[PDB]
Amino acid sequence: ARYIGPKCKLSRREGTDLQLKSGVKPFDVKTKKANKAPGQHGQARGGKQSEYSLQLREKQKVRRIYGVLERQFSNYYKEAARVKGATGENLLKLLESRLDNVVYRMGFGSTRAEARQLVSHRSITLNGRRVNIASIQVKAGDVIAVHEGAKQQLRIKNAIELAAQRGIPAWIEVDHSKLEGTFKAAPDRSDLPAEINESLIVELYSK
Amino acid sequence: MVVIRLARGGAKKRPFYQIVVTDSRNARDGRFIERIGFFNPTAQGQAEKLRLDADRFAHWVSQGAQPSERVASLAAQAKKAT
Amino acid sequence: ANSAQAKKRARQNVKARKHNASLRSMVRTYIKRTLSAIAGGDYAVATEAYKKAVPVIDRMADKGIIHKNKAARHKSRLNAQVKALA
Amino acid sequence: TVRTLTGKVVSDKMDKSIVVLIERRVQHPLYGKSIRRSTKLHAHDENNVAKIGDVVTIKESRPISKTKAWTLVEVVEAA
RNA sequence: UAACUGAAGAGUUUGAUCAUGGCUCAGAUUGAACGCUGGCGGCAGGCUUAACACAUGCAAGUCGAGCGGGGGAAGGUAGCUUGCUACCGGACCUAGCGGCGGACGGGUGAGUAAUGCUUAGGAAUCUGCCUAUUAGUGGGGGACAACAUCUCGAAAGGGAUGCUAAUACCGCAUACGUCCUACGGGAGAAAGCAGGGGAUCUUCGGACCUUGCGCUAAUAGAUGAGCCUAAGUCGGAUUAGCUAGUUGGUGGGGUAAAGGCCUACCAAGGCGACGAUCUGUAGCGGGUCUGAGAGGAUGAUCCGCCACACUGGGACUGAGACACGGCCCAGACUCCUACGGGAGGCAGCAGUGGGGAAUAUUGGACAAUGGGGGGAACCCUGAUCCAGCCAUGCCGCGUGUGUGAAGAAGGCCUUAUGGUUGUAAAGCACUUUAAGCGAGGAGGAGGCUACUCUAGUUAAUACCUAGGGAUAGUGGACGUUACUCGCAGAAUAAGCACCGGCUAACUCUGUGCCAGCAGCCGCGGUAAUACAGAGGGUGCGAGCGUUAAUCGGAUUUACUGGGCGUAAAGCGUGCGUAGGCGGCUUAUUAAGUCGGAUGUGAAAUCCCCGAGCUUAACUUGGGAAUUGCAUUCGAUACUGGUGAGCUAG
Repeated sequence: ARYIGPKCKLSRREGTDLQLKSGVKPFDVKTKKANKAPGQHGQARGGKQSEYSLQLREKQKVRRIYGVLERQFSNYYKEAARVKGATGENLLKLLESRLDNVVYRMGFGSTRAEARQLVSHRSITLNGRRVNIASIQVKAGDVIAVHEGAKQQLRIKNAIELAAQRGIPAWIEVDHSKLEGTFKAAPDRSDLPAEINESLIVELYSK
Repeated sequence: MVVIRLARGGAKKRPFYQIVVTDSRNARDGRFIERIGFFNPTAQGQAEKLRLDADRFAHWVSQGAQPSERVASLAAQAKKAT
Repeated sequence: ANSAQAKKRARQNVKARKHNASLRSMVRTYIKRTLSAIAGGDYAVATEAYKKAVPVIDRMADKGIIHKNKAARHKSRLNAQVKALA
Repeated sequence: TVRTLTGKVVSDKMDKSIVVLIERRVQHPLYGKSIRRSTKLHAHDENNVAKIGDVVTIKESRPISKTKAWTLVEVVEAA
């Protein structure tokens, strides 16, 4: 399954911008209702919360930003726990190594939903083959490119234009002329935003 | 008698065979005396296609084991490859 | 039986049983004669009976009616019992 | 290269046979305390050299009767 | 490099409190079932209950190069109503005798607490087909199916007389090995068929040479099976004595082989509180689930062993059976009949009735891996490979994307005009995964035949065997395969539970201790955040809930790891049997204890590093592990044994 419907209410409930919108207009002007929950009993962020509520709301934010459902997320956490290192670090690397996320951060998609649509419709080739699974893990050194049929597409041009305004990641080497990029390494925690607190998710799944 | 033959493993429509030495009266995938190699008809990339232990093969042949047709062909192939 | 080959096997079975029973009876009769001579106790008579009995035992053992180990046991024990008669 | 056991004769009434008691000390599987376990073996005595109370040695062999499969090797100590 | 690293609590007894102690809840798991809902793919799973009764089809045949007959097609020759007849040699087919196979493969867990299973050892055995080596295959005879005749029976099938072939059967001869032996000696086998051929002969069609496949006697190997020992393997004492072939010995019999396995005598033994006997339950293991571990539960799918084949008792044939689809006997049940006479056993595959909460098609092919027969061609194979049905489980994908607000309408709450549904919708601009249509298209097939050459064995270039070369034919159930490329359009696709506390998520109407809810604590008797509907929201998502069951939480049987003054719990008090434990010094032993080495601990499964599947599930290479068992070599502090000594008990 895959979430389809209103997007901004998710951000309003979470309390922050989860960038499901393209970004041409700021979140505040786009919603006019941020700082309030989307229910008929909508309140401000100053309401008290329990530890269970904090843990649940932390994991939900990561799930909504990355578009991942509960079963796959639990499988990811089990894999990260099995692998050596910091569990939250491994989980974030696994989430960032997804193909659709790589397409979004490489700029051919305005949003992760658009990138996922492209990947599903086989407009993106990994190495030299036309894949269609958005959950594929991209490994160091892989080459991502846009299919020649998918080139000269207006949505792709707009996406790269918006990506140019957005900050280019350090770990991705992308040329927009032929629309091709190279992955080199998993982003590190300092590379990732510091808003996300992986310790809450680890505590939740450890329970 | 004692025979050398293939035992079918793997998954549906992608077979993988173990080359075993066994009494002929046993079931195809059951009791056996010794495993001496493998055959993967659909290998690609870095996957090995055929591995056979020539020394044990010759030992059992000398003791009187009877290779099957396909195993004899595979032994000829491995000897040519080596 | 259900099949033709099973019926044929049954027919062959009964015929072979009759033939084998005849030969086995032969062996038993000769052994019994030798035992009777031994119980009689004359040395020469027992020796003659044993000399008659040995070839029949050997022939049936070679045909497979009895095992060759059985034949050897019979020969050895009968020879011992005859020799004891001095 | 033959299996031998050492024990104490507890009977010699039957003809050409002795009953020898073997003793071993093993640990309890769960509680770990060493406990004493004993078994009775029928052995073969051709010349009735063994008596009650002696310490003897037996060795495994082919069956001699329904319950005898051991033969006396030597008498270590006489009662 | 690595092969692990692992332990959470809450509610409830009282006007408060602390303790004790039950009960209930939060987790993981499933061969599950039921309710609501439902798009696709991959890989697995699918009568747990009646070892209940079974309609119908299939699941074991093959060899004419072992044998005699018997068939019906083509031909060729001669006659002539002229394309019809009469004969003759080749090509095919098989009811019967005979060989091999049918003891494998497949199903099930009734019985079985030990004749079974697991681990470690042993000696007194047999072993078709296979491998190596040695000695041979000489010469005769009497039968019996088919066939012919008779007869019973509607038949199915029976019975009686007369013939015949063989690699069917039995004498005689011979014997490198082999058996017995008194050490002198004695005893015992076999069968032919096919391919090719120079020379010679042909008593007239073969002899003779040679090569294959056979057959006989023997020794090793391998494989398979039988036999023995030790340790381990669930409850009950409201089951304490059990056993006369019983325990041992001798002579004899019997077996492939040890043995009371059997028998005639002699003796009085044998087992038991370390649980005999009796009784209840149960296939065992590798493993699976849970647990921090120790433990607990379990033995579907995969592998090993055992047992059974409608219920009991037997044996025959055979290398091997006391034989699922063989025979005899007894029993119960069912079927045909023309009343003469007969037939049967799905716990094989598919299927039917019945039972049940509940579990599928009366499908395709031997193309692949195997099994049986054959020299080969080839035939058989419900094993197997595939296909059909089912959200039963696990994994993956989709049900569209961006923009879009003086915030449309409608719904709901209200402090009565705002808030919320909400960028949500409409509108604008795009995209074609999956499904549908069209076109191409791997791999699962190594081989075989035809041709040519080489090397062997031969008298030979012939035959046969083993290799090399290139070319051409030939061979796929799945299957319209996987996969790739085009075609039209957002076009075909979202539900389920919950919102008082445990526990994430609140308001309004309706009803009034009624209707109802409920895992526990508890709600409802007019303003119900707990009943019913609605709005809103939360959690999951092709699923979501409920019931059932196991472990956990439970230190709530406590070995790790609990208690007994008053909470449950010290026998009314002594003495004493088996048992448990036991002062100090010294020498010796090496049973306990500890260390090394060797053998073993099947594969699969779990864990680690890799590989191949577009990813993942899944498949797979190599390791690590299997904490155990046995043998042997060492150590001597402690415990035990033996010898000596001492006085604090």
